[PDB]
Amino acid sequence: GVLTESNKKFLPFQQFGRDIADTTDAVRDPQTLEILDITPCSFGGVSVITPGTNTSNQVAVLYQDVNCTEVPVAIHADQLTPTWRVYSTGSNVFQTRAGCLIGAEHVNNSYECDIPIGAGICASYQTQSIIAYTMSLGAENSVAYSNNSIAIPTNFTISVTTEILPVSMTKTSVDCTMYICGDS
Amino acid sequence: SLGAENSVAYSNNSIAIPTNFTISVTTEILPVSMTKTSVDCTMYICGDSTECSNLLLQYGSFCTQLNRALTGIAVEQDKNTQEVFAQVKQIYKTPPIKDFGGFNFSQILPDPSKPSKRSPIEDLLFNKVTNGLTVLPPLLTDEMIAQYTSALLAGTITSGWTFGAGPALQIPFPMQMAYRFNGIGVTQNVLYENQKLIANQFNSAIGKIQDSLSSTPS
Amino acid sequence: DRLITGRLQSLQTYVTQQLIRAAEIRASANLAATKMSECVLGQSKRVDFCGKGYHLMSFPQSAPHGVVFLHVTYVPAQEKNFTTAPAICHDGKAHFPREGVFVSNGTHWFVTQRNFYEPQIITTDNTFVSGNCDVVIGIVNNTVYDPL
Amino acid sequence: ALGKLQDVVNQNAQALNTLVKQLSSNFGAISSVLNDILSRLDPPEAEVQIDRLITGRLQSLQTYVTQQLIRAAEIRASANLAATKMSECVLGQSKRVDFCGKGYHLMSFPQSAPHGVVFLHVTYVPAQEKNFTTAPAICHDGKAHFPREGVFVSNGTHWFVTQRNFYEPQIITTDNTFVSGNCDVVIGIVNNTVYDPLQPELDSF
Repeated sequence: GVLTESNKKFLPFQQFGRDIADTTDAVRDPQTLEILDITPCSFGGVSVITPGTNTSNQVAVLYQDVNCTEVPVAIHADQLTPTWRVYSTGSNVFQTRAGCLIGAEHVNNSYECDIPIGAGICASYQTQSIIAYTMSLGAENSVAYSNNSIAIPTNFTISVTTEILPVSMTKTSVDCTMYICGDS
Repeated sequence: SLGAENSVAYSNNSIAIPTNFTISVTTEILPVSMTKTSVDCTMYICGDSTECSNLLLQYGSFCTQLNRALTGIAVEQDKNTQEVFAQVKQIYKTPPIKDFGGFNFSQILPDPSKPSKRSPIEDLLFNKVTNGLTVLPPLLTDEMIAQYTSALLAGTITSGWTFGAGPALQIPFPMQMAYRFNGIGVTQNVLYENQKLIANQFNSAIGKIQDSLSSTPS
Repeated sequence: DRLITGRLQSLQTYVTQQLIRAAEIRASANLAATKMSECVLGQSKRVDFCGKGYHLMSFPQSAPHGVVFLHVTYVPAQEKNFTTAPAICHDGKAHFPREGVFVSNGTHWFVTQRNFYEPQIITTDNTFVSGNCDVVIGIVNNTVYDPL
Repeated sequence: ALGKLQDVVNQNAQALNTLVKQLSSNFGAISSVLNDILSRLDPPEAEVQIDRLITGRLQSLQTYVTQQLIRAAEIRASANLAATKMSECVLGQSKRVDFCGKGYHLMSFPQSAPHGVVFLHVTYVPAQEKNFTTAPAICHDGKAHFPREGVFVSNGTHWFVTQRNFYEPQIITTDNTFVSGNCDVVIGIVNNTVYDPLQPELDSF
């Protein structure tokens, strides 16, 4: 865990602190009675954001539930290959609410979401490198409303859209006895 | 007692006809999404141990099955919201002057003073509702969901239903409500000849919703 | 081994229950989406789908993990007894209301709306003729005035 | 474009390979072949080993059966929606918005696909619009007039009446309108002439 100076108030004799889940969240010093928070060491997933291989071979990596500070220690940068060291550091380290994104250039723009990240952040590949941004929910519009105004079509289009719905699946059946036992 | 006993005055030559009407506003709630939680099998089952992981390698892809199922739930939780709210290609915006023939929508459309672009109803709603496990964030922030809600509300207020089926064609809101009365078999002139009363009942009914929601917790 | 078996079983039970609950939430979200498309982006003739009554419009509202629909409906009120007739015979011909229903306050016969009482005068434009008056049951005698 | 069908087929094929892959897992036994534990061990201990393997395989098969039992419900819900769509878009015209396609629905044509269906919704979408002045009513003789099947639009000087979804302006007669009340209660009423087809003819005859 990460023992940090706590601000809570234990009782004089109490030595342990547990949360709703019966997990220790505060500990007291055996010698000096210093009460300290216990926060589990960082952990999380590692996602690789990549345009299709038939499109490109660059990647950008995301670490969920981390402040960007602990990526170099947590990833074992010194232990992995020199290629992994590229995504353990760099200048383009952008922090989102989803975690820390290393390898994408945060921009001040908005487009359709292309590869989801989280908390409104979506990333894509345009000139020629990987970018990250905040999505725009379609073009803005102000309709010319007026107390004596209308809009009436004078032409029309006959469109044909396509909808697909799954109807059935394979009627697979497994023999429990022969599967578990075979001829035995 | 299932309910009040009631007897209709049926006959072979008696009809009853309405002479007035009441505009009723009522609230329907539907859950749309769920918390996206992804759990790692190894950290939950073994945690620190490495020998435990070697034994767990004998149980086959039990980790893969559980993780895959949980991620499927997570992606579905965002697909649901996307289908429910992102039904407008554009983002329609209310006109700067909110003069809509007497129908006051101020209780339902956002006011810039609130930091989040939320109407008073949405503020009441948010305020009222209160080891290898990670809660992933939603793909849409609550601000974005509110943005879709405002876009739909503006589209309906300013262009009727013409925007969900085609380009948004502006129509005067009293004229839109007349189209809607014609929709339920009541000729439009009833609305024109009663616009003040109709708008007033609509406004009062909209207002009562906040009180009916805040006091009643269930 | 025993601890791993137990913990694995607990995780499996959790995943299974979450999958079932997620299917329930998917159904609810699908119903919400249909409600948005059919009550908000249009007027619904479906009874009791967009609120109780004759649906007029619905204004959506967001919520934590959900959506709130405020339904606008027209509910008839202040009804009144009336005498009706399937038809009115004028010149030996049967006349039926084109868009309404014949009602009588006792003195005269009027055609009004099926949902709001605005009595009118029976003309050759408020009604249409079908055959003779020997077939309809309950037909009554009154004059079909012609503005021509 | 066939994402839904492919997802169903893949999810079925996968997880059917997971079950078979589990067939080569020890589950903490000495070997994942029942024959081998039998031909390398005496029954007193081969019994215990096979018992462990049976428990693991039973768990794996039960898990696969439960997953399939939930995916079957999902496909049932999809097929019930598709049967409803077939009935309400193919066998008739729907007034449900965004049910049979996006737009005003006209018809549909069904097509089949492996383990599923494909619908072609033919819809009517307005294309080119103008903007016009309008009015709730028209005053002619101290009586409010309203349209029967249309809306009152102006080309800037001439008030006309037209249908609500295609600009076809026609002359405002007493036939395409209807009189109700006076010109004092309506709000936004405008002044114009409701031509009666009778009096010009009467002057002619």
